[PDB]
Amino acid sequence: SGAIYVGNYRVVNRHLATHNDWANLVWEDSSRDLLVSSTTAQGCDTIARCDCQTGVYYCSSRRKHYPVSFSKPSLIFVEASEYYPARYQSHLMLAVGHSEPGDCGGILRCQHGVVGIVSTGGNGLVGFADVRDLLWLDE
Ligand SMILES: CSc1cscc1CC(=O)N1CCC[C@H](C(N)=O)C1
Ligand SMILES: [Zn+2]
Repeated sequence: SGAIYVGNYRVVNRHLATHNDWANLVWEDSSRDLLVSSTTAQGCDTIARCDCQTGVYYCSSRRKHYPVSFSKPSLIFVEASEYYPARYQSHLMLAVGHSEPGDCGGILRCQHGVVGIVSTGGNGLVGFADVRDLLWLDE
């Protein structure tokens, strides 16, 4: 679990969104596993606006932060689930690192701010849904 709180927005994995998130829906994209809902309170997370390929992510299955080198956001295959059929997920960045299903929502950050959130994983790899291209989160 986990979310990014920037201004009057809350960004979560689309497959983990609540009834409240869907009733206060701003934007969602199944191909990216992202959903953004409105909030009444203000958020203060800085979103990175960069092309960084190194950072640190939170891993709740280990209660630890891990430094990682990660790929550029791209289309990558992902297998089925009670959530999605086998398909390609866009805007996905991969790193060598530990992750389990409950790890989705953990934030990935570089020196510039929030890069994205844990969204996929398996076989010693972890995947992050990029948020750096969503320029409207700041306006
Ligand atoms: C960090 S997720 C994870 C680690 S080991 C097994 C997993 C599961 C995983 O990758 N899923 C299942 C939940 C929906 C995800 C998606 N974004 O399509 C795909
Ligand atoms: Zn950066």
